[PDB]
Amino acid sequence: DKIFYIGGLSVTVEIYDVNKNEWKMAANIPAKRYSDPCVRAVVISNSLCVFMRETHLNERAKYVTYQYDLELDRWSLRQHISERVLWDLGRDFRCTVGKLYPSCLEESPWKP
Amino acid sequence: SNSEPNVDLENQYYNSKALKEDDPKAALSSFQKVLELEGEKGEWGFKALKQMIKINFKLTNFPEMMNRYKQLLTYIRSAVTRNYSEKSINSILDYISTSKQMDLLQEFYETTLEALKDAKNDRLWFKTNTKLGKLYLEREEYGKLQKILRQLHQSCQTDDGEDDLKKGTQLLEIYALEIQMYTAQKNNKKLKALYEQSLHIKSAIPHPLIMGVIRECGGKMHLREGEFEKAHTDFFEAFKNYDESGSPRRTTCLKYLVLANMLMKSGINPFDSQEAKPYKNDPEILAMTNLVSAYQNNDITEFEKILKTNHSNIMDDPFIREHIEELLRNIRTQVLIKLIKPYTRIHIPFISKELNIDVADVESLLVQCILDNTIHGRIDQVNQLLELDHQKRGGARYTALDKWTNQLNSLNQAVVSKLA
Repeated sequence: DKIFYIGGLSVTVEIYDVNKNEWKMAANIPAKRYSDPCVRAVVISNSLCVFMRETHLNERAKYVTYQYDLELDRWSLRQHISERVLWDLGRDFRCTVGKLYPSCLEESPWKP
Repeated sequence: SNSEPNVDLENQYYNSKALKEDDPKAALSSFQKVLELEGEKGEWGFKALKQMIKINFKLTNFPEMMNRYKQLLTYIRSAVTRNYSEKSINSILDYISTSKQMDLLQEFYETTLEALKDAKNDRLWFKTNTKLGKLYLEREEYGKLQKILRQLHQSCQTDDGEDDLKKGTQLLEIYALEIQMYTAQKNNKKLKALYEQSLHIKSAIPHPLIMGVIRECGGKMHLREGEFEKAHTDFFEAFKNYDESGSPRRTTCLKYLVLANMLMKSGINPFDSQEAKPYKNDPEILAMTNLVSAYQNNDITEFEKILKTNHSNIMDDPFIREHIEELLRNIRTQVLIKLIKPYTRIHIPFISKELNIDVADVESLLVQCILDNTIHGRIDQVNQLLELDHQKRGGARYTALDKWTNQLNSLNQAVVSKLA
């Protein structure tokens, strides 16, 4: 019952509640400095989490997702996506949540 | 006329009223027994319920207090007309407000809200919602203020239209709430939209404070845009309403009216009548009185001295700080025009010394005055000189004669050529 507006130009976390009709701050996502994070907020497994990628100068992109708690206002380290399985995505990519069938789909071949 | 209401109900009600100053445990029992006497409804037992709630609030007995307040809310939509019930419930709310249990206060408020929703107590209902909105504004709350405003607007919506024709007072209160809100957020565009909608649909009976607030906002908007007459009229009506009511905003509204009346030029005084022995000698208004006295006397030196002496209450307002430059320009222009009326061909440095300003400012003011056709003269910048066209000839009859001469003589030449 809450809307989580994440990012904007950054790491702005502005939480809105329908029953309360107010905007409030919770915390800032822990991210390395001198970088432009690409935030993606989506519901996973009935739990609020984020999918963000950090890019620096002369550095490679890193993919990592964090587990966020409502009353803790902290993004605990849930899982770090290894580059051996997932490669760079880009800038205009979009994310959404849904159920799929592994058998019908095919694994994407890519060298670690 | 006369009408036998009841004898025994009043007798026991007054007996319990006398008992109220004795031990409350017996007064509550007697009042509850007054409700048992009639059984159906209450009438004098309606007031007995109010007294029971008061005495229970004395000895901290809330559960049955709120149950009996629900009984009174049902009694409002009963043989007791919704006339004195509103005063009774306002008094009950004020008595509850005596303590500091905000949770109990808001439980009481929400039960009242739902009961009044059920009782379709239209007038009473938006009066209560407007009171709640004023309370929220006094605490700078907008989360529930917005919901109250939306509900009131929807109640004012005539399905296709967003407004009724007799709920003009409803929309008046709604727009007063929104005017306070957008004064908090200083949103000029929403302010002008609100003022326009109010001016159009609000036409109805106002409460003096609401009319004063809306006219104050209108004057603010007009003097922000540039209209001096409209801002002066709006401040005039707002200050009249504040005079009637007694709100502390009276002094600020009067200061804004003083600023507005000085900006419409044409030599008018805002401290003349209402600012009298009571208000003219007021310490917070004496500075403005002296300012406009200098404005009447066109004393630029004294005006600037008062501006510099009371700057903590003259330009302290950011708006008056913005307008002080224009006011100084206007008063300097008036003094210059008055000084240069009686004669012609006057040097610039003398004018600069008289006006106690720089020579460049004097030249700019002279150029602006000549551009406005107020000065029938021209400037010699090489010698720092202002030469006025005295135009003492007062002729221009020869110009008419010359035009008459040439037009008809050419007319005669054309006629002779055509006729031959």
